[PDB]
Amino acid sequence: SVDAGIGVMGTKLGMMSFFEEDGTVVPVTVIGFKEGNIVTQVKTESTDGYNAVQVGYERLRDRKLTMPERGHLNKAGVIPMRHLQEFRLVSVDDFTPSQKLLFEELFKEGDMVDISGTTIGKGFQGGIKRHNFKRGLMTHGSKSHRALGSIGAGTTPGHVYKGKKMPGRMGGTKTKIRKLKIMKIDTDLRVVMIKGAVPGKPGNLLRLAPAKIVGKNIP
Amino acid sequence: MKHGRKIHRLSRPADQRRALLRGLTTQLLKHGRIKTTRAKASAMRKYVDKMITLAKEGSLHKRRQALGFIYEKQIVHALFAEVPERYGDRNGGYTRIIRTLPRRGDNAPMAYIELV
Amino acid sequence: MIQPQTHLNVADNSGARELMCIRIIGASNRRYARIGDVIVAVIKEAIPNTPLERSEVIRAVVVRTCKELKRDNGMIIRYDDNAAVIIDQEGNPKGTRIFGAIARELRQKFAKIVSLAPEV
Amino acid sequence: AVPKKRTSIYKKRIRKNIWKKKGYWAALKAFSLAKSLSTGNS
RNA sequence: GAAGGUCACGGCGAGACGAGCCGUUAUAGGUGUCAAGUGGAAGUGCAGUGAUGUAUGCAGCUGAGGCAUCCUAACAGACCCACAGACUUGAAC
RNA sequence: UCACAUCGACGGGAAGGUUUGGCACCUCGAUGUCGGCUCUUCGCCACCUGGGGCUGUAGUAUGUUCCAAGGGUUGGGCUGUUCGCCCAUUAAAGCGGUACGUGAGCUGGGUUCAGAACGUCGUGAGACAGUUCGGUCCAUAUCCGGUGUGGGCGUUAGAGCAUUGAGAGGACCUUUCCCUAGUACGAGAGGACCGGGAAGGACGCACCUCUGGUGUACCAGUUAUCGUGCCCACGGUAAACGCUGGGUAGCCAAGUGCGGAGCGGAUAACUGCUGAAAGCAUCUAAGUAGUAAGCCCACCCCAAGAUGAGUGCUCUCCUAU
RNA sequence: ACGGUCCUAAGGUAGCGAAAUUCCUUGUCGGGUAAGUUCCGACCCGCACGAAAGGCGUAACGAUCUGGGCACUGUCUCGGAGAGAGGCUCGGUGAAAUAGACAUGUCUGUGAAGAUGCGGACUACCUGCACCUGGACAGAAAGACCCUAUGAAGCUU
RNA sequence: ACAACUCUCUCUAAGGAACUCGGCAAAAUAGCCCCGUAACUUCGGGAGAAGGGGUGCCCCCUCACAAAGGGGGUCGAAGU
RNA sequence: AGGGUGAAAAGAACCCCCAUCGGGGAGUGAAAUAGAACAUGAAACCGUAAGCUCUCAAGCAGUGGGAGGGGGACCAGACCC
Repeated sequence: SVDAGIGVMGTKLGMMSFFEEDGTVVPVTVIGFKEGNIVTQVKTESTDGYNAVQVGYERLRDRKLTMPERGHLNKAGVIPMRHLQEFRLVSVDDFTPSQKLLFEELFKEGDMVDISGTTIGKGFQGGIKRHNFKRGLMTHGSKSHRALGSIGAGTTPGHVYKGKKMPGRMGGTKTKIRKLKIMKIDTDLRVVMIKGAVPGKPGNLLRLAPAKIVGKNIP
Repeated sequence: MKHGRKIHRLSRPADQRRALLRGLTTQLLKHGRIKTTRAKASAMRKYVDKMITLAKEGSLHKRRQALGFIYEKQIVHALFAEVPERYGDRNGGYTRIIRTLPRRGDNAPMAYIELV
Repeated sequence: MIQPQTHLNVADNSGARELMCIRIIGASNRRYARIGDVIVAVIKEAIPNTPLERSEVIRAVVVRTCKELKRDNGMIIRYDDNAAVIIDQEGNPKGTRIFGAIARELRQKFAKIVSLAPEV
Repeated sequence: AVPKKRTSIYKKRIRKNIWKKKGYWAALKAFSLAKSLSTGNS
C-alpha cells in the first residue's frame, strides 16, 4: 500500500538491445510518455482518512469524457485525461494540484524501479498451462493425457476442497515486477530505458515507482 | 491464442479457402455485384483490391500474376483494358460492403459486395 | 545439455575413446550439465593397452556441447559434438594433452585445461 | 452421468424463463432495426 | 429525454458466450512507403550442339509489424431513466 | 572408577489404532480388492533445514534428548510388485491417516471366468494362495461440491470516477565457495563459533531484445500427373502442406529479466536479572531482559454481496418529453 | 566310493536336472550390465524329471514365448506450436438412461456403529453459462464370490 | 467463432528407451543394378543374411547389352 | 390396438384473412360453451388472469402461536386467502 515515492504513469514501447562500452549486451524496455503525469487531487488525514496523491495521464479531446469526470478534472484546472491513479504515501505536502511530475528529475538513474501493469491475456486455459501441472502418459494405452487426474480424496472429505487448482482464465491481471535497473534516461526523446521485461505488450499503462524494500516503509 | 493473428478462415481448410476466395473474386469481377455472407464478403476485400492494384501496372508479368488467380482468361483481359481508365483516380479501396437481411434457412448473416 | 544416458566423446588422450554420462555433480537436482560442469561417466570403449579400462565409473568435465553457451559479449558458440575431458580428481586431466577447441569460461575453475589447449 | 431426482416444477420454470428472455432480447433488437429501415442509410 | 447506462455500427495485444477496452469523421480494411522474410523472377540480350549459365537487378514475390493518407465501411439510428429523496430525535444561522 | 554420557537384564504401567488377529453390528434387489500414473490434503511418534540442554563435549565430526510440521524429502538397475537389495548421487533420501486417499480421473502388469500345459493329489470327472502362456475396464453431470465467469436485485434520489481495508489467498526454500583465518582450539594431524561477501539448485512471477521450435501466410527448390489451345510461364491434386529447404508477427521454451529481503511484534525449548515464601538459596509467586525457517504484522494479487453493503471527488434532477 | 540290515511284485538304467516341473528361494558359483528377484552356462540338497500320458538332441519354419545389442525416434526428461472433426455462439429439427417428495451448505458430535435432512457451531444475496468429477454408500444387471434350499442340470466311478 | 479438453493428423532445440509390466505406440528401413555374404546344416538351406557402392537432367561410342553399358558434361542441401 | 355430431346431414350458400391449412362473421339447429380432432369430460401435465407474498438465507416443508395486507352485489368480536 504505502509507496516509497511518488510514482509516474507510462507506456511500454517494445524491447531494445542496449550496448555499453564494455560490450555487455543488455536487453531493455523502451518506455514512452504522453501529456502530463499531472497531479489531480490530494487526500489527507484531516478529511479523507489517509495521505495520498492522484495522478492523471494521457490527453484527450474533451468530448470523450463524461460530465462528472469533466468536473473532477476541471476543478483541478487540468488537461482532459484518462487513468487517474493514486499513490498512498506517508509524505503529504508539496504535491499541490496542477503540478507536473518531472520523471527526468524525480528518479536520477541506477535506481531500481518497481513497475506494475496488466499482463497478456491468455483466455480460459488448462491445468497444465495454468498451474504448471504434469501430463499423464501418451502411449501404454493411457486414455488420460492432459487432465487433472483425480480431484479430491474419497468419502471422508466427501467434497472438493476450496481453492482446488483447476482450469480457468490465466492472464489479464496486475503484477508488480519489482527492482528493475534504469539503464538510460534520454533527455532528448523523453524515453526511459529499463533493464529486462515488463507486463503486457507495447501499449499498456505502467505505474512506475521506486523500490519498496522493508528498510524504506513501515516497521 | 489468436493474438495478433489476422486471417479470415471462412470455416474451411486452406484447400477450400483459396478455392472460395478465388471463385468469389472471379464472379464478383464478372457480374460486378454479388450477394454472399458477411464473412465471405469481408474476407474478400484483400483479393479484389489486390487484383485491381495488379491491373494498374499492365505488364507481361502482372497479367500472368493475375491469371494464375482468376481461372477465367476472358475476365482478366476485361481488366487491364478497363481498370486504369475507370479507376485511375482512385487510390485503394475499390470495394463496398452493403448489408441486407439474414438468409432464411439458417439465420446466416448476409451482405452485398460490388465494385465502388 | 548433457544428461543421464548421454554418450560423450573424449577430448584428451587419457586412453578412453567414448564415455556415457550417468549423473551431474554440483548443484543437486540439476536436469542436465552444460559446459563447465563436472559429470560422472562410465567408459564405454577405450584403446586396448591403456590404463583406463572399459566399464569403470569415473569423473569427467564437459567442454564441447551442441547447445550454445553464451557470453555477456552477446556472442554464442555451438559445437558439432558433445565431448568432455576425463578429470583426475581435483586438478588436471590424466593425459598431458587436450584436443579440439575450448572456451575461456573453463579457465576460472580449470586453469590446467586451458594451459594444454591447442586453439582456445 | 445420470440425474438423482427430477427438478419437477418451479425450478424448470425458472430455467425456461431465462431462455424466453433470450427471445425478448432478440425482439428488442429487431424492433430497433425497423426504425433504421425507415429513412437514409447511405 | 437528465447525468449516465444499454443496444447498433468498425474493431482489439480482451475474449468460449456475456464481460473488458478502443473507435464511430486514423478504428479495421485498402492504397503509398519502410523495416523484415526469401533468395536473384518474368521478358529480352549474350554464351554453349544441349542440360544450363549469365547481365539487365541485394531483383521479383511477400509484407500478421511501424508510419502516412478518409479511397471503402463506421451510415441509419433505437431502448432505459429522474417526487431535489418516506420516518424520528438533537446540535446549528 | 561411576546404575542414571551411552546401553539397560529380571520384572511393572501406559497411550496410539498404521500391522496380524477376535467379534459378525451397516452393506449379498452389487459400495469394483493390489501395484503404477495424475492431483491432493492432513498428523507427528522429526530424515534434512531453524533454535537448544547434556556429553565418556579440546576443535572438526558426533552421540543423546528438548522446542519446532514453515519448506523440502533425487535419478536409475531387478521384481506385477508395495516392501526390499544394489549403482550414482545428495542438505536429506522421514514414517503414517484420508474406503491400505483418488478406476462415473487413467492404467491393467498382479489377483477372482471360460482355452492350454508342467509338477503333484485323485480309480475317475476333476482338483491344488503350486507353477506357467493366452485372455473385452461403460458414463451426454440433476443436485451438492469446486475453478472460472456473467445477469438480476440490493446498498434508501440516480450516476461516473478514485480509493479504505474486515476478510481471503500466493509467496517468506536451500547450496557450496570466498573473506574473517589457517585465526580461536590442537603436541601434531587437522580446523571453528560470530558476521560479511559468492556464484548455483529447485521454486514462482513476467517478457520475446538475444538463441531458437513452431509458424498449412509467406518465399524457394523438386517428383508424378492434369489443366491453362501449343513452347514459355503459371494453376489443381497427390487427406486435414505431394515432398523437402528457409522463415516476420503471434504463441513457446532449451532463451531473457525479476523475485525470496525487516535492529517490527508477541512467543516455544532455553539462558537470565532483581527476589521472598523458607534470615540462606531459587528464572516467579510481583516485575522484567535476551531468545527460532515455527505464530502475527510487513511483501505480492483479490476484496464493502464486509446486507456490518465503508470513505472521498464530481455530475444530474425537465415533462408527453 | 565301500559294507551291514529290513521290507517289496520291483526298487529308476540311459539321459536330462533349480527346468512351462524348485516349495524353502532373489539356492550358490561364473557370464552379461555403473547397478540384473528376469536372462545365459555350471553345480545337484530332483519338496515332487525320466524313457512311446516317450527320453534326450536337432538345420529349418513361428502375427509363438523369453533375454541382449545396433539403427531409430516426443515413449520419456518436458513440454511447445500448428491443420482438420468436435466442443463454444446463432438459427432449424430434437432424443435418452434416471426420477418417494425434494425449499438438496462446511465442520465436528450423534445414530443400524461412514448424515444436505438429528444436536451444537461455523459459513453463506437470488439466478444463469463455461469448464472439473470428490460425494449423493451416483446409474446400469433381485451378486456370477461365499453360504443356504431334504433346489435344477451336466460330467465321473 | 478460433477458449480448455478429446479425437484424426503435421512438425519439433539438446539428449536418445532415461518411458514402461513390456521399445506398446511412433520413428527408421525400402525400388532397381553392381560388388559382397558368417556360425551351423537333414547339403535342399541359412540368405534379400550381414555390409557396402551407383541411380536425376543433357551430349556421345555399336553391321544389335528395353534411356542400355561405358565415356564426358550440367543442376540441386537432397536424383527409387 | 383402434365404438357413441344430431331427432333429421339440416355437415356450414355468402362475406372477410387467404397459395393451402385453418380461423372469424353469416346461415342451419333445441344446443355449434353439439363443427366432423364433433356426446358426459375427472386426475396427472402445460399455461393465461387476478389477491397476497419471497433476493442475509439453513430448509421431509408441516404444525401451535400469529405481525402486515386482501375479501364475499348478503351491515359478523363470525368466516376465507
